[PDB]
Amino acid sequence: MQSGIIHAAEEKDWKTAYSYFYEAFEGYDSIDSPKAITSLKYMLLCKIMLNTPEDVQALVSGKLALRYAGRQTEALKCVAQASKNRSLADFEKALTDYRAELRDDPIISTHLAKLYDNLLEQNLIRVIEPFSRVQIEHISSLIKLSKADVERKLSQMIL
Amino acid sequence: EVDYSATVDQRLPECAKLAKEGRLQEVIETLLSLEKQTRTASDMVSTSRILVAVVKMCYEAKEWDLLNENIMLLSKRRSQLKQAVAKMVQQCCTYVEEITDLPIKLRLIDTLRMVTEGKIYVEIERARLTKTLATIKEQNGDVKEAASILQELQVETYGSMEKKERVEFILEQMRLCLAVKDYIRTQIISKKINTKFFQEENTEKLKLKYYNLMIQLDQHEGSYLSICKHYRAIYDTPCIQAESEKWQQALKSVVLYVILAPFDNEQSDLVHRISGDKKLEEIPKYKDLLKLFTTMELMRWSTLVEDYGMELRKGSLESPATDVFGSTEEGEKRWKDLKNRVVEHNIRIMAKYYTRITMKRMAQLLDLSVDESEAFLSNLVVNKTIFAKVDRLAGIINFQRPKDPNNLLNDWSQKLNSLMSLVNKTTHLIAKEEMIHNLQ
Repeated sequence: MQSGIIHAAEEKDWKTAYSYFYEAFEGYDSIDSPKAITSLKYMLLCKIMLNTPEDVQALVSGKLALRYAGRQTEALKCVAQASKNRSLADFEKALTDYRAELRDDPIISTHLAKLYDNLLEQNLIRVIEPFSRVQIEHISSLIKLSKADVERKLSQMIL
Repeated sequence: EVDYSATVDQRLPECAKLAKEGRLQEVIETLLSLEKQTRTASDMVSTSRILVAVVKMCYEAKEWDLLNENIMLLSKRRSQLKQAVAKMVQQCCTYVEEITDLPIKLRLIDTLRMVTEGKIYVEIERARLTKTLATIKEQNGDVKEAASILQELQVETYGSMEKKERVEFILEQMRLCLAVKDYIRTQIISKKINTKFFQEENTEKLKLKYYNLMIQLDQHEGSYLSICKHYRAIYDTPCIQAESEKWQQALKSVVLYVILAPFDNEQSDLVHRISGDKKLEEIPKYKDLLKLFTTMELMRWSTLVEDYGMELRKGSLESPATDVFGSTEEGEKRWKDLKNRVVEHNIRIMAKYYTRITMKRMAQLLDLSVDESEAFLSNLVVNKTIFAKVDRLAGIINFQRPKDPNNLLNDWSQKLNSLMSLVNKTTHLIAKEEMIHNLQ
C-alpha cells in the first residue's frame, strides 16, 4: 500500500501503482482488514487517472469487491462515470456531494487538481467537436466557466 | 459376489410385518445387519432393496428424527453402494413430495440436500430438491433467498439431466433473478440457453417463456433491436401464429420496436425484411407507419401524432393497443424515444439532400427551437451517427466533407470510366438494332 502511494504521488507512472494497490487490496482482503476499502478506492483512482474509467465497473463488481460496496466505492464510481461522460459539472457535483470521501483523503486531494484539468480538457473537446466557428462566449456558457479562463485554456491547448 | 436374493426376499416381508406391529428398533437393527452383509458382499440389488424398505418403514411411522438419522447414517455408511444411495434418495424425494407440513418438509429437504451434496450419481435429485426448496421459500415470501438458492446451482453441466429439464431450470433462474432485480446475473444466466434448442419437437412453451424473459431484460435499459428480434422469434412460433390475436400483437410489437430502434445497417435490413411480409395487411396502420419510416422524406411529429397518435397509444376495440406506448412511465419514455427517432430520421434525410442549410430553417423543419435543434445535431455528431459542421457565427450547417484534390481527380476519373462503359453499351445496342432491322 505505501509503495503504491509513493509510486503514485509524483512518479507519473500509474500501471505499476495500480498493480501495487491490487496487491495491497488482496492482502488486506485475505485477513479481512478494514483498510481493504481504502485500497479499493485508491486502485479505482489509479484507473481513473490512467484514463480507462470503463474498468471501474468491472473492478467494483469483481467477486472479491462485492462485500466492500458502499459509500466510498459509490463515490469513486460516480467520479469515473463523470469522467466517461466528459462532464466537469458532473465531476463538481460528485465532489460537492461526496466531499467527506474525495476531499478528506490526502492522496485523492493531491490528485484532484490534475483530474480537474484533464476533465476540463476533454469537456472542451467534446463541447467544441460539432462546430467550425463557435463563439468563445457560447463555449463558456456551455461549460459553466468564465470566458477568460476558457479562452486561456483553449490557447494552451492550441499551443 | 455372493447373492442374497433368496435371503432378502424371505426376510423383508417379516421385517415389514414386525415394523407394522411396532417392532421398529429391532427391525431396524436386523435390517442394518443385513445391509452390512449385503454391502460387504457387493450385492447392489439387495442393498438397494434393504435401504428403500428401511426408509419406507421409518416413513410409515411418523418417526421423523429416526428417518433423518437413518438416512444420514445409511448415506455415510462405509463403502456404500452409489446405486443404493440413489434409490434411497429417489424414494425419499417421493416422500418429500407427499409430505405437507412446512418445517418437517424443510428439515427433510435440508437433510437430503446435505446427503446428496457433490455426488454425480445423485445430482438430478439434488437439483429437484433445490427447486422445491426455492419454490417453498418464494411462497413463504423470500424472493431474494429463493433466487440465491436457485442460482447456486449449475445446471448446464449435469450430463445426465435431459435438455428439457436443464432449460426449465435455467428459465426459472432467469425469472427469479429478474424478480430480485439482478439484471447482470440474469443476462449471464440467459447466455446459457442455446436458441437452436427451441426447434426440435416441443420447445414451444419454453421458447415463449425464454423470449418473454429476454424481452423484459432488454427492455429494462432499452435494447429495441434485440427486443424486436425476440418478438419476431415469438411471432414465428406456430402456436402464436395459429391464433389471430396473438400473432397480431406479436407483429405490432415487432414493427413498433423496429421503428423505435436507432438507425444502422442491421436496423435497415430488419425493417426492409419486416415490410416485405404479406401478413402486415391485416395491420394496416402499422404498415403505414413502417412505410413512413422507410421512405426517405421529411415527416412531422404533429402529423404522426394526429394520424397514429391514438391508434398506437390507446387503441380501438377492433385492433387492441400494445404496452409499447402505454400510460406508464415506460410508455412515456418510449414515446419520447419515438419522437427522438423522428427527429433523427428528419436530420438524416435533410443530410442526404442538402449541402448547406441554415439553423433557423433546420429548426423550423424539425419543429424544435434553435437551441434544441443545435443540441440534437451536436449529440448526433459527437456520437458519430451523422457528419455535420455548425458555423455558429453564420448559423450554417455544412453536410459536405472537405474535398481533397485527390478526391476531385478520382471523381473525374470515375466519371470518365463510366462514360467509356456507357459508350460501349450504346454501341452494343446499336449493333443489335442494325442486325434486327438491316437484313430485310
